[PDB]
Amino acid sequence: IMASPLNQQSLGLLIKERRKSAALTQDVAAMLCGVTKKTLIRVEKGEDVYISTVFKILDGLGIDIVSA
Amino acid sequence: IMASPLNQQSLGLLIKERRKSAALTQDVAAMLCGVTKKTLIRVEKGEDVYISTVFKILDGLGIDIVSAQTSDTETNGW
Amino acid sequence: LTLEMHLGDLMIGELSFDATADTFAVHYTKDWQQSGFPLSPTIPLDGTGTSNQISMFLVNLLPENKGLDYLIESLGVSKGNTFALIRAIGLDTAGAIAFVPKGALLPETQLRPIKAEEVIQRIEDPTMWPRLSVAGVQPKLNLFYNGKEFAFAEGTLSSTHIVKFEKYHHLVINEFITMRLAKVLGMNVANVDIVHFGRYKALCVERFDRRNIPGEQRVLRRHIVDSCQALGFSVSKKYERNFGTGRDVKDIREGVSFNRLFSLAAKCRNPVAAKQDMLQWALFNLLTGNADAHGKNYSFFMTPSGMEPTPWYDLVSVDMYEDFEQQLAMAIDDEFDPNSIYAYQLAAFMDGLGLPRNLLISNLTRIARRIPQAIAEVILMLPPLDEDEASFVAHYKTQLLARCERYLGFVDEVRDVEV
Amino acid sequence: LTLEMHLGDLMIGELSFDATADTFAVHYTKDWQQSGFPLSPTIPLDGTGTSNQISMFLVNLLPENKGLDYLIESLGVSKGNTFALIRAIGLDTAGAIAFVPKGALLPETQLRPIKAEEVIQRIEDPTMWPPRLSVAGVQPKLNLFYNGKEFAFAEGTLSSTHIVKFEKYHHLVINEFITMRLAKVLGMNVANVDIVHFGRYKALCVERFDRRNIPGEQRVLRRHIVDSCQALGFSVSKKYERNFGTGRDVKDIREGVSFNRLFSLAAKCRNPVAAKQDMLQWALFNLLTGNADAHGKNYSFFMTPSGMEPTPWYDLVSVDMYEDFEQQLAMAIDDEFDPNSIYAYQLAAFMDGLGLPRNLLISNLTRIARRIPQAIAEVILMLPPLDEDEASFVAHYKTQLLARCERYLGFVDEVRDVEV
DNA sequence: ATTAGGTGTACTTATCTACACTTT
DNA sequence: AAAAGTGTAGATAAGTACACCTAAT
Repeated sequence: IMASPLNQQSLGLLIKERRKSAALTQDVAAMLCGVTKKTLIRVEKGEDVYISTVFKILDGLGIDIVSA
Repeated sequence: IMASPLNQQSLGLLIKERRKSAALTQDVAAMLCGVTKKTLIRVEKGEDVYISTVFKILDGLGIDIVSAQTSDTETNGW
Repeated sequence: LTLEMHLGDLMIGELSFDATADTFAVHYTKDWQQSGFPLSPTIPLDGTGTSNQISMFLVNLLPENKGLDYLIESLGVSKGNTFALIRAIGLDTAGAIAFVPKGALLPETQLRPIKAEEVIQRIEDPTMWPRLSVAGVQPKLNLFYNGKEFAFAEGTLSSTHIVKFEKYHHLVINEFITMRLAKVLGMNVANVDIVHFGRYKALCVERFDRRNIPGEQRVLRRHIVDSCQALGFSVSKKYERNFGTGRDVKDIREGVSFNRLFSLAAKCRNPVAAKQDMLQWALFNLLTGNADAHGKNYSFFMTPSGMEPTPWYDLVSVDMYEDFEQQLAMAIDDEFDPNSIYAYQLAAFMDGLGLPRNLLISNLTRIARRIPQAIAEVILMLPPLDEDEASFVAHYKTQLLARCERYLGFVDEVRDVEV
Repeated sequence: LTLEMHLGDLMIGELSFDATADTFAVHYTKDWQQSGFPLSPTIPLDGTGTSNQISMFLVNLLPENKGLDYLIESLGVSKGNTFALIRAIGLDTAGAIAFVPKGALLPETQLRPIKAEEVIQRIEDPTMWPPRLSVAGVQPKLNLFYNGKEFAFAEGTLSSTHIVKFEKYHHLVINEFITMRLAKVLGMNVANVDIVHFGRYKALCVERFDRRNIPGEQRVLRRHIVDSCQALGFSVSKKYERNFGTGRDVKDIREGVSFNRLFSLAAKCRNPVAAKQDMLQWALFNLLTGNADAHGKNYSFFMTPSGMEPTPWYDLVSVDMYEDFEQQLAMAIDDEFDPNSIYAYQLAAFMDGLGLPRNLLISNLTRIARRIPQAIAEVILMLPPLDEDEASFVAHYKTQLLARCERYLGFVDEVRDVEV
């Protein structure tokens, strides 16, 4: 639902949805993606983070992005 | 010319190619997107940068990226 | 020489067997090649699945017990002919794929209801109705379940439940308690209930690769593969030590290990969701005393987007039975003895999986603490109990808490252990 | 009351005009509404384009000169009826869209070749064969079909692939040829232009990029285009930034197309960064070449489903050559319309106004002004034989060209340090 | 009580504005 | 004689981690 062209905030909101869709708390979700919980919160809130941090979570949750 | 999924490196290479596709130099692309030339070099090489920085260039160059749907399990499973 | 592959009532491809070259070939229809998913990760859609991988995958669908010998003897074929065995069991197998010989179906379809009188006579004398240590044994049957009467499903309709009987003491009670505990703990696990036949008790397990559509005659299947078929392993590799417990063979592990199990996360839809499910599966089996957890006890749904872990099934505490050899079928840091597991084994284990130790402690501590209040809950989910059975659960209860308190003691040391 | 909208040989929609309410309505077919692109950004595919915006878009396709008065006299209609005027020119307009009354086509199609003598009589006697005080623009011209050898007028689905322009005013042809070629030599994106000779009289043949001649048979493929006016949803009257006049009472009224308003369209372009650069170079080129007549209808965009893209430049002329006209920039730089009053401050506050880094301006400005001196020499050789006055004209042209470059090149380095 | 959240030092790291250089 | 890509260096300043600190329902 709501689909998206992707921006920084919706991407963060997308991660929260995939995380919640998988029934995962932020602390366990953070550890498997190789980041701190606070950093994962920053990502979900769309707060500025390193591109590498986002890719760790992207690769981790098995979510793929492509150029339209 | 072919990237099915995007990763950190291919993304950088994607930016560099569209920049070249518009016959646009690295100095002008950086300024118009509101970043330094050095950073755009870093972006194109896929070295880690701030997500906002990637987005500055992204919206600027008019390239859109989207996830894949589904409806996971293609509205299926039995 | 050619068997068609059917998904439900639909034909998704063809399984070819060349008798002369003793070879298997699986090629798929074109519509399925783009939009579909392969039998297993090792039998791709382009038809590049190796004959060996196909063969092992088919063999992985057959029974390992006397039922195997009952099937080959009923048809009167050799152990070495798999082709005849598959085509026979083709309509109903694990997963959503039914293997159909070309142009042959009853169907018709209908049903065969069951009476309590025929099962009790089929309970008491195993000879009439076709020793060192442990695998199984155990009795079981696959059946159709409407909520009231059990029946044999025929044709396109298939059994939606597996009813399991206890020849050995309190096997039904053991698995029911443990399976229920997982569900009560919030784990993802197939739904199980106890059912009564005469004086004898049975365990009715709901199949998640089958879904009964109410209101008419059909049974909808969802495809699944075990960890063996996924890793492309022979049926022999179900245990991490693929030969035996022997001291000369103790050092041979070609089978499925935890590192090999977790490696499948990458192919799953959500690698992170699986890896916790993987570890919870490990940690749960440690706390409940399940040493029999092996490759065919963990399975994945097959979809075009990727694999997904199934709900857990066949969760049993073997520590209850001391007439059996109990060693972890999947080791923890090269230590197979459940009683020799300490902070170090766990620390080096997670390190082996390349996962943070703080995560084990989190999951281990959370589950082990919630068990004491959760075990009491399961006891209430039990039907009427006799004195001997009440004594069993008492022993069950006691040593359950013993595993928890034992692990809960040294768990704090895992963080600081230097390997 | 209803004109069908045709793209090439295909029908993409319907233009409805209600006579009573004096109103326009544009609705689209279902296949096109999903898969296509609108006439303009202000006339969306769902058919929600307001009647007023539609009217202005059509008016923006009509001539502003005596050709208008010749057209209305030929049809014998009122100035206030646009529908009849569009319906007359409906088959051939700017862009790939031809507006066709239902069930009416010539085609037939063929061609009508031309002899040089009938063109010269239309050059030599504008009164028999078609007082301005002080103005800027516009030239006489005709639209024609070009096969590479002989010229003809294309009829029906066949259309003019080139614009042939005639010189009433001194050396206009030489002016635009030099300037259009100079831009191309500098590597800018600009339409291909050639000189053609009629008798003793010379004309400028410009290649249409919204039209493509397919060789080998009879067809012409069109690619749709819109002006910056049609894109901004501005009236034809707003083509100049000051939409009324130079009057001191009106000096402070700018409702028209500005540079900041032009650059705002970059977001709508397929490649905003690539667009903004073409725009700024267009400004910087027009400053260095002395083009003060560059306005809203002189800058256009291709229309595609993915977005707009800037067209190659066209109609580049240096008006600073002609002092018989009062010249103010049709698009201001930091609220300064005078070309001679432009200094480091105006440019700095201009880029600041565009919210763009100043270092970007100096790069383009510096590079172009230095590459010009060597570039002018190149273009001069691409000319045919010239008489004495024309060589003196071009000699004058060249000298002050370098003077503008050298002039700008003086204070440009100070642009960085100016505090607004 | 378990979850989403906020810290707070301290580690490591990018963006900025030039000048300088390795390549046509 | 460029002219694009690519550097470097100091002041800025921002995100990440870590054991664990702590409110938020």
